[PDB]
Amino acid sequence: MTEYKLVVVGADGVGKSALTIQLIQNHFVDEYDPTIEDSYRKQVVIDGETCLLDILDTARYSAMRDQYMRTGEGFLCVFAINNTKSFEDIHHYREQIKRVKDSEDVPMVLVGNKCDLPSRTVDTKQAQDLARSYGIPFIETSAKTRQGVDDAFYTLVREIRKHKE
Ligand SMILES: Nc1nc2c(ncn2[C@@H]2O[C@H](COP(=O)(O)OP(=O)(O)O)[C@@H](O)[C@H]2O)c(=O)[nH]1
Ligand SMILES: [Mg+2]
Repeated sequence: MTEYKLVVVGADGVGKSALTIQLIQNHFVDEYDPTIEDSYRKQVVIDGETCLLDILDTARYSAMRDQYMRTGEGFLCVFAINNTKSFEDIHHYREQIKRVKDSEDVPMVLVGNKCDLPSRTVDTKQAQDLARSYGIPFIETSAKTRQGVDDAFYTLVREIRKHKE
């Protein structure tokens, strides 16, 4: 039973918790304490392959945190489409991941969340441009409506598979 270790990173309030819960528990969480960091596991079938997702929802001493940075195989870098600052913060996250992994080639997906909202300040092109700049996928999601939620997580799994060959 093959296991994939994922880490969800990004600025506070982007929807890291909501996304993880939406994937795992299949519901939208209205309020989840921002200070809580925890791991969640689920057995899933991705592209005909049954596997175990092991995801850390970051809030940012914890040995669990340390282990996931060390052993985690792929990172969701999350911003919100209505939060310019959060998009601006993305590069910070990437540099942290690069350092921890000691590698330019770490499996990652840029996720633009809250795309159910009209109040959009980060346009598709901007995020695609950044994604292409890093050579990673960009995926637009809504935790509230489930739009692209499995896609974001499954894409990252596919990024990991590439790295493993
Ligand atoms: N409209 C909308 N609200 C969202 C979405 N994702 C999260 N939220 C809300 O944004 C707030 C912060 O989300 P949370 O998951 O706690 O973000 P975190 O701090 O990054 O873990 C909460 O009020 C969530 O219900 C989404 O896709 N659409
Ligand atoms: Mg949270």
